[PDB]
Amino acid sequence: HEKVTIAPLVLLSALDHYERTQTKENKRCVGVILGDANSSTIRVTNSFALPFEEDEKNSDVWFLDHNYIENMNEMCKKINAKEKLIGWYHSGPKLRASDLKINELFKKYTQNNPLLLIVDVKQQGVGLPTDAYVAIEQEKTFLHLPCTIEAEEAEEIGVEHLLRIRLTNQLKSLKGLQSKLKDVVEYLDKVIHTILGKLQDVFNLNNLQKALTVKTNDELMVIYISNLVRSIIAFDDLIENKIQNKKIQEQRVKD
Amino acid sequence: IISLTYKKISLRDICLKLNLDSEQTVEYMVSRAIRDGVIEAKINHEDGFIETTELLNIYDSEDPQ
Repeated sequence: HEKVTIAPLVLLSALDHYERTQTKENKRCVGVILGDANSSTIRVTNSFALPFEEDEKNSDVWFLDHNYIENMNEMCKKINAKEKLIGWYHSGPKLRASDLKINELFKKYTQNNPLLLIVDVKQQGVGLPTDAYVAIEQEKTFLHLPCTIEAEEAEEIGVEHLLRIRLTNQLKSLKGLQSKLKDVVEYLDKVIHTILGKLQDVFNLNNLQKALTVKTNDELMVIYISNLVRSIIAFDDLIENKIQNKKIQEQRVKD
Repeated sequence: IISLTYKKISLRDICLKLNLDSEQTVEYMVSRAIRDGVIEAKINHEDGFIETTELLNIYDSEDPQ
């Protein structure tokens, strides 16, 4: 499928709009993103912040000002003519029921499929909390795409100024397992469909990995064979340094 | 040495090469070394020969690791 790539300028901007706005009482901060969604890799080069207010007890009441949409368009076209509105982002990982109503507001302004961006301001997860969903025909479903970081000298350089393998992956696997454990327990309390369909396919596709263990060790010893000649070459580097240091000792005594 | 030659060898033919006494003496000596994993074979009395239980093919095992 497609891919989502976001520069750290957009990631840091969405995370800094929570403290500046001083949003409290468990509310959300909605903002718009700019970029080019026409290619297979969506690149977000710009982001903004718009005022958003929605009632917690009533999900049928929402308000969004359209002046900021027309004001930022006239502002960007006078600066960067290659940037258009590809969608919008939210302030939290948890999805609400208003995602379908907000999608109808930008469908007239956006000339392509609206991109749903999800950014966690709390950063209570592991790895990259930022999520990217794509709304397509289901009524409507949200297809998620992997989010990456843009590699360029216009962004990552400023990151290096501010700031300055499997062990991390195993901790990420525990996060995915705990999500399925709580989903099954909470499902039984509400009773006594798409999740159960894909759950039985995981078990049948690590008890099954033991059948290939006979053929697994075939390429495992090759690593040790590659490491055997790897360690032998390491002696030629250390012994040559000993011979080099031995010649330095003779130069200091004769001096 | 004679076990590593042929996988299937007769019992009486062993006493002919080494000039042993009888078949009862060689019967104990073959089963004595397999305790420490030396010969690694089995003696078939009904068949009449001593078959070697070593098929090699350790490339599929974890022992060289």
